Amino acid sequence: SSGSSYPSLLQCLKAPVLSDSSCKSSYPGQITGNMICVGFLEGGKDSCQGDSGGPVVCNGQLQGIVSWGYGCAQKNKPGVYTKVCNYVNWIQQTIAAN
Amino acid sequence: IVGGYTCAANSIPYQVSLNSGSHFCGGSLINSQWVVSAAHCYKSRIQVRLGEHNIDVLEGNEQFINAAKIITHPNFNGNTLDNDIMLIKLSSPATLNSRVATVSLPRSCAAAGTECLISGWGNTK
Ligand SMILES: [Ca+2]
Repeated sequence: SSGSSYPSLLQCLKAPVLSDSSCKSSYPGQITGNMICVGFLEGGKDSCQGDSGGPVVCNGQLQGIVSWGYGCAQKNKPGVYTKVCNYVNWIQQTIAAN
Repeated sequence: IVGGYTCAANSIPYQVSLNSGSHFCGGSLINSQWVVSAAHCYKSRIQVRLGEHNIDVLEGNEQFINAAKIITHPNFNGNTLDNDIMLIKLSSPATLNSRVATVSLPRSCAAAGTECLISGWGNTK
């Protein structure tokens, strides 16, 4: 159930992976190697609260997990996503043993 | 999702809603028993809702399955959200069909500029 603020219907957004340098420049001191920025430096289009945990899928492959950002859809503050191509071995080994 | 569009119903069949009375987070189905999500979405009990489009209305394609295991990445940092990843084991396997399906894990990292699809039931303003 969507409660007080969330939409009832699943929402979709097309957005590009951003360079690591743009991601670090947007969030100085806060980006690790396990994070990627996806979205628009001009703002206006982004994920937001309630989206965390959900997918970023590129060419049929899960590359990001909705994680955090400053505000939503703010200028020079694109969404920050967990970088899934760092974790395939953690995922496969955890599934294999549990 | 701010500035997006409404997905066609069940066109994102790997998208799940994590529910503890109401929707609070998303996730992605990666095999019939496992959902990957974010570690800061951790709760001691989670119901996984698959096959959803309208999360407020029963439409007929839903599967509601409670989590049996919830495993956060051991090096998750709650202050910085580093290693923000979590795996949820379903207490029974989801039935895979045309509206409930898995998404592939990556064979390499995506290049800057690659177009991707992001989805969810998060705030739209
Ligand atoms: Ca529904």
